[PDB]
Parts: sequence; C-alpha cells; structure tokens
Amino acid sequence: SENITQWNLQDNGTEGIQRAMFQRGVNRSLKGIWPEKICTGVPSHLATDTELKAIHGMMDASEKTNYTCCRLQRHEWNKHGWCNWYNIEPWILLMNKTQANLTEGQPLRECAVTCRYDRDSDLNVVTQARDSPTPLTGCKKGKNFSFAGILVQGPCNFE
Ligand SMILES: *[C@@H]1O[C@H](CO)[C@@H](O[C@@H]2O[C@H](CO)[C@@H](O[C@@H]3O[C@H](CO)[C@@H](O)[C@H](O[C@@H]4O[C@H](CO[C@@H]5O[C@H](CO)[C@@H](O)[C@H](O)[C@@H]5O)[C@@H](O)[C@H](O)[C@@H]4O)[C@@H]3O)[C@H](O)[C@H]2NC(C)=O)[C@H](O)[C@H]1NC(C)=O
Ligand SMILES: *[C@@H]1O[C@H](CO)[C@@H](O[C@@H]2O[C@H](CO)[C@@H](O)[C@H](O)[C@H]2NC(C)=O)[C@H](O)[C@H]1NC(C)=O
Ligand SMILES: *[C@@H]1O[C@H](CO)[C@@H](O)[C@H](O)[C@H]1NC(C)=O
Ligand SMILES: *[C@@H]1O[C@H](CO)[C@@H](O)[C@H](O)[C@H]1NC(C)=O
Repeated sequence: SENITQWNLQDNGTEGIQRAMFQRGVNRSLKGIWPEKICTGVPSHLATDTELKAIHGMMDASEKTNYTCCRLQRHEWNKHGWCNWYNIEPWILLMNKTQANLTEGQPLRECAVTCRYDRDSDLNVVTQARDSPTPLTGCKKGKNFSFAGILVQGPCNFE
C-alpha cells in the first residue's frame, strides 16, 4: 500500500519509450515499484541480464538496448531494490506480476503522472501513470485524458 508503482503508456507523440511502445503495440510497460527508502551505495547483489529478462513484458526506457532489456530494469534494482527486498528473486517475482497485470490491460487503479497535451485532439495524452493520485506535469486544466487510447474525464480513473 505504501509502495508507488509507476509505468509508461504508449504515445507516438513522445520521443523514446512511449513511441517504441506505440510502434510495438504495447500499451503499458512498468517503470518501477518504489518504497520510501532509496538505495545509496553498492548493491547486496549485482543484477544479471538473465535475472532482469525474467520481468516479462517490461521494456527498457534506453534507446541503447532498442527499448528491450536491461538498463532501466537494472537501474530500478540498484536505486530501489536491493536495500528494500534484500534478495533478487522476491523483487523479480513482484516486478513480473505487476507487469503481467499491466499487460492484461487491467491495472488495479490507473492515475496520470505526466501528459503531453495534444492540441489537435484537445486531449491530455498520458505518458506515465501510477496506482495512486499525484501532482500532474504537462496536463492542461479541464481537458480530457487519453490513457493508451482509453478516454477518461479525470486525472485518475477510480473512487
Ligand atoms: C513494499 O516494499 C517493501 C520494501 O520496502 C517490501 O518489503 C520487503 O518484502 C520482501 C519480500 O517481498 C522481504 O524480503 C525478505 O527478507 C527476508 C529477511 O527479512 C528474507 O528471508 C527473504 O528471502 C527468502 O529467504 C531466502 C534465504 O532464506 C532461507 O533460505 C530458504 C531456502 O532458500 C528459504 O526458503 C527461507 O526463506 C530461509 O529463510 C532467500 O535466498 C530468498 O530470496 C527468499 O525469498 C526475503 O528477501 C523484505 O523483508 C521486505 N522489506 C521491507 C523493508 O519491508 C514489500 O514486499 C512491498 N509490498 C508490496 C505489496 O509491494
Ligand atoms: C494482479 O491483479 C489481481 C486481480 O486484480 C490482484 O488480485 C487481487 O488482490 C486483492 C488484494 O488487494 C485481493 O483482495 C483479491 O483477492 C485479488 N483478486 C484476485 C482475482 O486474485 C493482484 O493483487 C494483482 N497483483 C499485483 C502484483 O499487482
Ligand atoms: C528495434 O526493434 C524493432 C522491433 O522489435 C525492430 O523492427 C528494429 O529493427 C529493432 N532493431 C534496430 C536495430 O532498430
Ligand atoms: C512472469 O510472469 C509471466 C507472465 O507475464 C509468466 O509467464 C511467468 O510464470 C512469470 N515468471 C516468474 C519468474 O514468476
């Protein structure tokens, strides 16, 4: 409940992962699961490409891996993983389930984080989202939201 889960949503309008997702027909790819403690210093365990590829469906945000694995996946382990989950297997298991739920198209609660306001469609196209509400960035006031196609009135989509 105390852990933020953020992910990316497709958009041909955004340079980087969002466009790569649009092109590959992926609607949502996990960014990370964030507890409150961040992980300064040398990791307990150094994550290997094989362990990171086990988070099936998660696309790397780095152009330099053609938006596949592992830069982003490795970064999340280094910045939020080791110091909080102590061992790689439980983390991988959790990252893979959240991504699986994302891939099923149904996240518990989708909630805008950052938009790219598309003037041509009078829509706040959502680039990143999370499981809980948060202050927005780049979302025009009173304009409708586009969550990987799905049209939603508010920033969040529940309660
Ligand atoms: C929200 O985010 C928090 C992080 O802040 C997160 O909490 C963490 O939860 C993980 C589990 O998901 C938990 O990790 C365990 O830590 C204990 C020690 O406290 C370990 O024992 C566990 O490892 C397990 O044990 C193996 C080794 O131990 C022995 O070996 C045998 C045989 O292998 C095992 O069967 C036995 O367990 C035995 O004891 C390890 O090698 C394995 O990796 C195995 O999994 C876990 O690593 C952390 O303690 C929590 N930390 C905090 C700070 O809360 C929480 O899940 C998040 N929740 C949500 C919903 O997102
Ligand atoms: C993935 O989705 C399923 C289905 O929405 C989640 O399962 C529910 O979890 C709640 C806990 O808040 C339980 O009360 C329900 O019993 C579960 N429902 C079903 C149908 O299993 C699951 O928690 C999600 N997993 C992750 C990792 O986010
Ligand atoms: C990047 O991935 C896509 C889809 O998997 C592919 O069409 C493209 O050729 C890849 N490779 C490079 C080097 O761009
Ligand atoms: C990862 O989840 C996928 C579904 O995306 C499933 O094929 C596999 O069982 C899961 N792997 C692990 C390590 O649990």
